[PDB]
This record gives sequence, C-alpha cells and structure tokens, in this order.
Amino acid sequence: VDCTMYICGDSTECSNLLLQYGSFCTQLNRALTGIAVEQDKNTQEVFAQVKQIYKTPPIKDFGGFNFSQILPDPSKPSKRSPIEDLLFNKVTKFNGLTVLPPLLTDEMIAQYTSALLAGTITSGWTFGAGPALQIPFPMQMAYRFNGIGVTQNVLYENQKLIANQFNSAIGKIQDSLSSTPSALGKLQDVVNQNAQALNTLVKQLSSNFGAISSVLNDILSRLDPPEAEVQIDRLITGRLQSLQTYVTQQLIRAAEIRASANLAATKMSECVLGQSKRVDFCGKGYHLMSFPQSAPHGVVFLHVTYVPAQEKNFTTA
Amino acid sequence: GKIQDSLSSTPSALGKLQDVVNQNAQALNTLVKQLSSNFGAISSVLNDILSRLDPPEAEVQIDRLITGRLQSLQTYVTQQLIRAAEIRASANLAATKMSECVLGQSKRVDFCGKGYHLMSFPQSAPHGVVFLHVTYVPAQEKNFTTAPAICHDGKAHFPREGVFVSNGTHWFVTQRNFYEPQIITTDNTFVSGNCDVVIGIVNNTVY
Amino acid sequence: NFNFNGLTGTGVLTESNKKFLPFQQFGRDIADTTDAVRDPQTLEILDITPCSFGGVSVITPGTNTSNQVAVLYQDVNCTEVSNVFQTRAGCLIGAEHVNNSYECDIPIGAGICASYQTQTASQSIIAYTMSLGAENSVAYSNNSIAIPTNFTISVTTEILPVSMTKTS
Ligand SMILES: *[C@@H]1O[C@H](CO)[C@@H](O[C@@H]2O[C@H](CO)[C@@H](O[C@@H]3O[C@H](CO)[C@@H](O)[C@H](O)[C@@H]3O)[C@H](O)[C@H]2NC(C)=O)[C@H](O)[C@H]1NC(C)=O
Ligand SMILES: *[C@@H]1O[C@H](CO)[C@@H](O[C@@H]2O[C@H](CO)[C@@H](O)[C@H](O)[C@H]2NC(C)=O)[C@H](O)[C@H]1NC(C)=O
Ligand SMILES: *[C@@H]1O[C@H](CO)[C@@H](O[C@@H]2O[C@H](CO)[C@@H](O)[C@H](O)[C@H]2NC(C)=O)[C@H](O)[C@H]1NC(C)=O
Ligand SMILES: *[C@@H]1O[C@H](CO)[C@@H](O)[C@H](O)[C@H]1NC(C)=O
Ligand SMILES: *[C@@H]1O[C@H](CO)[C@@H](O)[C@H](O)[C@H]1NC(C)=O
Ligand SMILES: *[C@@H]1O[C@H](CO)[C@@H](O)[C@H](O)[C@H]1NC(C)=O
Ligand SMILES: *[C@@H]1O[C@H](CO)[C@@H](O)[C@H](O)[C@H]1NC(C)=O
Ligand SMILES: *[C@@H]1O[C@H](CO)[C@@H](O)[C@H](O)[C@H]1NC(C)=O
Ligand SMILES: *[C@@H]1O[C@H](CO)[C@@H](O)[C@H](O)[C@H]1NC(C)=O
Repeated sequence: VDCTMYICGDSTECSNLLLQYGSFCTQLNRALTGIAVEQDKNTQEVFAQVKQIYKTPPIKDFGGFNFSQILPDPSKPSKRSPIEDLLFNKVTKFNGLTVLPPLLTDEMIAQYTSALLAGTITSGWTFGAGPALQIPFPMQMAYRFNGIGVTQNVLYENQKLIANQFNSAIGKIQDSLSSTPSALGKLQDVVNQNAQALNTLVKQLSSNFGAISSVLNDILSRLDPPEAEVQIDRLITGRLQSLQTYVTQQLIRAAEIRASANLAATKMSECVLGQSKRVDFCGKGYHLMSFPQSAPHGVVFLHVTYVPAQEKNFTTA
Repeated sequence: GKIQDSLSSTPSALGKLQDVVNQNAQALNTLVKQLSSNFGAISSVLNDILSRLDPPEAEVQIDRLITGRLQSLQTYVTQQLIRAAEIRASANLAATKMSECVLGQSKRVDFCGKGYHLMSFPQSAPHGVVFLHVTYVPAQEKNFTTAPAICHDGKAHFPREGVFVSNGTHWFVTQRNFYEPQIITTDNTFVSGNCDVVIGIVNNTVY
Repeated sequence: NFNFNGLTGTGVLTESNKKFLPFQQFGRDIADTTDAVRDPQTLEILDITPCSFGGVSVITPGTNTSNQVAVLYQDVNCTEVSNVFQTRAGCLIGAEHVNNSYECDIPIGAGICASYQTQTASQSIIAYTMSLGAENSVAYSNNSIAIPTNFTISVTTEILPVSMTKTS
C-alpha cells in the first residue's frame, strides 16, 4: 500500500497534513512489505526441500499406481496435475492498493513439487538428507511396509490391490474436491478474507467520520483553507485508522499462516520425505507416504497410511 | 571449525538474532522519534504548549497531543505483542529442539537439519539460542543388484534386516544405511510366502 | 483529469467491451469505483484505467565492490519509468536479460532474479530465469539400489530468537 495514495495523493496540502502524523503510515508500508517478504519465505520453507530439483524417471514404473493424477501434466497449457487443476480452477488500484507478484511462481512451485513427488515415489528421504539414492518404487513399497512392521509379501501378494486402493482413493479425492468446493476452504477463505479486508478498507474510504465530506481532495477544493484543514485532519485520522486496522489484521493473519506454513513444511518432512510414526500426524494410521501438491496460496498433501480393515478375535496369551 | 569460520566470516549468519534486536531497538527508537509529531497541534511538545499558548487553546492542543502520544504507545504495544507471539513460537521451537535433538537425537525428519540426528549442542546468545546440529549423511553409495528375497527350495527367504544385494557374482545381505554384506545363512534370513510371490526374487543358496 | 457531466476523477480511457442500459451513464466495479464512463456528446462506453503507478525498487551489488545498479518500476512500461528489461515484476532499467536458467541472486519477481556476471571483463546486471538447481532426472530399476558405503558427519547451525527487549 502506498499510504500517500490511499489517504490523499496528488495534493500538496494532503501531503503536508499527512506528514503531521510522522511515520504513522510509513511503518505500515513497512509492515506490509515485511508480510509480503514472509509470504515468500513461507513458500520456500514449505516447497524448496530438495537439495536440487529432481525429476521423475523417463519410464513411469509406478508398480501399477497412477501418480499421473498427482504429478503435473506437461502436455497441458497449464502444467498442473488433475488434482491440482481441480483446485486451481476453484481457489480464486488508483487508491494505492496493489498486489505484488510472487517470486516463486505456480509453475516453479509445481517443479519443486514434482521433485518432491519424484522422491516420494522412487527415492524417499534421500532427495533431502544427502545424495539421492536409487530406490525404485517396488522396493520403496517393500520398505514402506517394513517400516510399519509388515512383511513385504503383502506387497507382492496384493501388488495389484494395493495399487488399486491407492488409485481408487485418488479418484475419490478428485470426486470429493470437484463436488464439494468447501473442501478447498482452507485456501478459499484465505483469499476471501484478505480480499475482503482490503476491499472493506477501500469501502471505508468513503466514511466521513463526522466530516463535511468523505473525500480529502474534495474538501481542499471546496472549503476555505483553515476550515479545510480541520475537515482534512478528521478524514486523515479516519483513513489512517483504516490502514492500521488492515495491517494489524494482516499481521495477525500472517502469524496464523506462517504457523500453517511451518506445519506444512513439517508434514512434508514427516510424511513426504519419510514415513513418520508420530501418531496420526499427517493423517490417521501409520505413515507410508505423502504426496505434496501445489495450490494458490498453499500446499496440499495426499496422505497415505496403513489402516487395518477386517479383524478377528483370537485366543491369546 | 568450519562453523566457527562461517560465523566469523559471515556475520549475516547471526541475523536471526541481530535483526531481532535491531528491529526491537528501532521500534522503540521510532516510538521516541514520534514524540516530535504534532498531529495538528502548533507544536509537538506538550510542555511547550502549556507555557506558550493562551490556556484554553493550550488545553485543546494538549489533548490533541496526548491522544497522538497515546496512539504511538498503542501502536508500539500491538506491534510488540504480535512480535511477542512470534518470539514465543520461536522460543517454543527452540525449547523443542533442545529437548528433542540436544537431550536426545530425534528421528524427526531433517528437523534439526538434513540428515539423521546424531546429536545437537546449544550455545547462548543475546536474545536467543544457537544450536550446532550434528547429522549422519551418506558420503558415498554404489548401485547393487537387489532383491526382497532369494529363492531357495521353492520358498522366499527374506533378510531379517536389510535387502539382498549383488555385485554380479554372489548374493549377500545389507542395510539401507550401510553396505556391509553378510553371508546368507539361516541365521540371517527368515522364510515366508514362496518363490512365486516375491517380485524381484533371485535364486541363491541359503546356508 | 476528467469531468463528464459532473462525473469526475483521473485515469486513462480506452474503448470498453461492455454495454450499458440507456439509464446507465457510467459503471462501477467491486468497490463502487469508476469502471467505465459514457461520453455525453458521443455516447460510447470507455473503460477507465488507473494512471500508471507502481513501487520502485533498486537492484544493487554491494557498494564495497561495485556500483552498477538497475531499477524496477512495477506494473508499468520501460518507456513510462538504454538496457531495459520489460516485466510485470517491474521494468528493470540499467540491466539486460538472458533466456537461460541460473540460480537466484537478487529477486525481481515472477520467476526472474538478477545476478552480476561479467562480459568481455565488465560487470553488469542481467535478469535471469530461475533454475531451481540441476534437473536430476534419476532413473530407477526394480532390480537395483544405491546403497551407502561410508558417511560424513555434517554439522550445521541454526539460530532461534528466544526473547525480546523488556520494554517498560
Ligand atoms: C451530438 O451532436 C453531435 C454534432 O456534432 C453529433 O456528432 C455527429 O455524429 C454524426 C453521426 O455519427 C456524424 O455524422 C456522420 O459521421 C460519420 C462519422 O463520424 C461520417 O462518416 C458521416 O459522413 C457523417 O458526417 C457527424 O459527423 C458528427 N459530428 C461531428 C463529429 O462533429 C453526436 O453524435 C451527438 N451525440 C449524441 C450523444 O447525440
Ligand atoms: C491413469 O489415469 C488416466 C486418466 O483416467 C488413465 O487414462 C485413461 O486410459 C483409459 C484406458 O487406458 C482410456 O480409456 C481413457 O480415455 C484414459 N483417460 C483419459 C482422461 O485419457 C490411465 O489409464 C491411468 N493409468 C493407469 C496405469 O491406471
Ligand atoms: C482384503 O480386502 C480386499 C479389498 O481390496 C479384498 O480384495 C477383494 O476381494 C474380493 C473377494 O475376495 C474381490 O471380489 C475383489 O475384486 C477384491 N478387490 C480387489 C481390488 O481386487 C481382499 O480379498 C481382502 N483380503 C483378505 C485376506 O481378506
Ligand atoms: C470381538 O469381541 C468384541 C467384544 O465383544 C465384539 O464387539 C466384536 O464384534 C468381536 N469381533 C469379532 C470379529 O468377532
Ligand atoms: C529358481 O528356482 C525356481 C524353483 O522354485 C525355478 O522355478 C526358477 O526357474 C529358478 N530361477 C532361475 C533358474 O532363474
Ligand atoms: C562380489 O563379492 C564377492 C564377495 O563379496 C566376491 O566373491 C566376488 O569376487 C565379487 N564379484 C565381483 C565381480 O567383484
Ligand atoms: C521391472 O519392471 C520392468 C518394467 O517396469 C520389467 O520389464 C522387469 O521384468 C521388472 N524386473 C523385475 C526383476 O521384476
Ligand atoms: C506495457 O505496455 C504494453 C502495451 O504498450 C502492455 O501490453 C503491457 O501490459 C505494459 N506492461 C506493463 C508491465 O504494464
Ligand atoms: C568414503 O569412501 C570413498 C570411496 O568410495 C573415499 O573416496 C572417501 O575418502 C571416503 N570418505 C571418508 C569420509 O572416509
């Protein structure tokens, strides 16, 4: 935000009166800059977790699994995976209020995400902690089961069933997200709340707060100079309060978002770049794997766990 | 030794605390500098107006400045209160790492830095804590032919620990974190399933 | 600087792609600010665009080794602000641009970061596409695993804030 523009730009008298409040809005211009910087830091903490960008193999040996639904599709005009596409198509001036571009764009996020996914499928934790190791998906699966104390024979006996359960669940996720848009509320609310706070700030510029006119550059051209100064001081104060209110809310929301980003970054390490046993940490059950996906303003993880299905009562000691 | 050289040659490495102290000092110094703002008054100084202006005009301008000075204090407190929430979160993380990596060796993934945590050590600092995080990271690796099991007498023999490996002539058993191959014996393997189940199963005598 | 039958403000007009009702001499956007106006002597709907503005930031090497700088003017043309790089992240004046991918040094925005390579050598500011590191397209096979032999003990640092100035 350019506070000179928001309060009253292109006016000698508005500038001279705005300056009587010192750094009151200068520090807010700084607070917003700081928030924008943090937003790129949050993005880097969550997605730039590979030593170097890694790419998937030329041969998609996924053991019967469809990871084509999670990995970005390079043949499309928008390189997004089918799940990312569903989300991206659903999660959505002269007054000095503008929005700056990200440093790390959606495509580059998708590129880090692809590297993380490539590891999730064929190298596991090694794209992170040291040189990558060659750990082909079928073996990585044998290891995902051994990691929860389950003999790898379940993988081979049920190789088709295991891939089908994964693939089926992906289809269910796609069907849910495509029909229940509120499922994306975690990001939709962020964009709507920040947009509303800012749009409200714009609407509030028209409040007069008891002033003869709600517009600072109207008063200076309408009232005798000392009368104008009084009416201008009242509106500048009201406009400054609106800027401070907005920034304070954005600073608090940034704290919540930074915390969310830190949690997201933690999940990436615990379920994407490992198979953590912290109970139900990245979803209920024992972790096997997790697949990150990009999103406007966020990250999506597909949480894969081992969950008992049928059970029986046996005599014990 | 590399850490000491890094910290002394790259003082920007200390930015996690240096920026915090400078930001707080600046916020407080700003609070002082803003004492000079007049907020519509003839003068920004309350004790100047009281001995300079005709008392009823002085009263009005004094109240304007009291409000202005109050707003500066309210602003400061809110900003420090929000920053305090971030600092508390940082302190909580620091406390978490000190218990989990320093008095421990947490397996949380790359939690205290990339690699498996072997150990961690805290150092004091103005306004904060410095940690030396020590991890285990593979230096070298080699590509070996592998199998989840070997086929012997129609059954699948699984390693009790590790994966079966080969250099092209003989099969052995190794761990994922270190290529120290063992002879395949009945003391190192277990039997389950069969040769028609394991994918990647290879034919190898079990002693 | 506009005044159409009492409707005032500032901006740039262009032809719109929308139609208004006979009772609608102007339109407004999401926050009820002018979207477009109609010309009372030639009715036509003309979209109003805010007059070019944006923030200005400077990309600089440290002044301890060199003083070549380039300036980014956000959301504006290179002609509104010699070696000019046009981008929505802001036109970088006093810099060149290269198509090849490199690491990030000083961010411009929207996927581009400036760096300071020399040429025949003089140092200059060149805007570059971000690479995200080497593309390690590792291939895998169900019958082969990279297994660690020896290891290194890596020690790194982390510094965390614990406390603030005890303001009283
Ligand atoms: C208000 O009155 C003015 C009178 O100047 C109107 O302008 C006139 O508009 C007519 C209709 O377009 C023009 O006649 C024709 O113009 C076309 C192209 O402009 C030309 O190819 C034809 O040969 C013919 O001259 C006329 O020139 C134009 N007069 C001007 C521009 O001076 C205007 O339309 C009226 N506006 C409203 C809202 O009623
Ligand atoms: C992964 O999912 C894609 C998308 O559904 C599958 O592509 C379909 O393939 C079937 C037959 O193989 C075709 O009849 C469909 O027209 C394809 N769908 C689309 C949208 O093109 C693909 O087969 C799946 N891959 C695996 C290994 O299951
Ligand atoms: C465990 O549940 C799975 C569900 O995937 C069972 O697999 C199904 O088995 C039924 C009949 O046994 C078949 O009609 C289905 O076609 C199977 N599903 C798939 C995806 O193949 C499996 O039989 C169960 N296993 C045990 C040991 O009970
Ligand atoms: C095992 O016993 C519990 C306790 O009565 C009962 O609720 C459950 O149905 C039994 N489960 C099976 C598989 O018989
Ligand atoms: C390994 O032994 C099995 C008997 O269980 C046999 O069917 C198979 O052909 C053998 N594989 C070889 C010789 O590669
Ligand atoms: C593979 O290793 C075994 C013992 O570890 C040895 O007998 C054999 O000569 C090795 N083969 C090659 C090709 O090095
Ligand atoms: C590995 O998979 C490939 C195709 O993905 C197949 O041709 C080959 O037979 C498999 N090898 C083993 C040992 O299963
Ligand atoms: C520069 O102007 C061109 C047309 O002259 C326009 O298409 C483009 O959007 C402008 N660039 C910026 C960053 O405003
Ligand atoms: C690890 O082994 C490699 C050869 O594979 C050797 O070059 C290197 O010096 C060893 N590293 C250490 C730390 O001993």
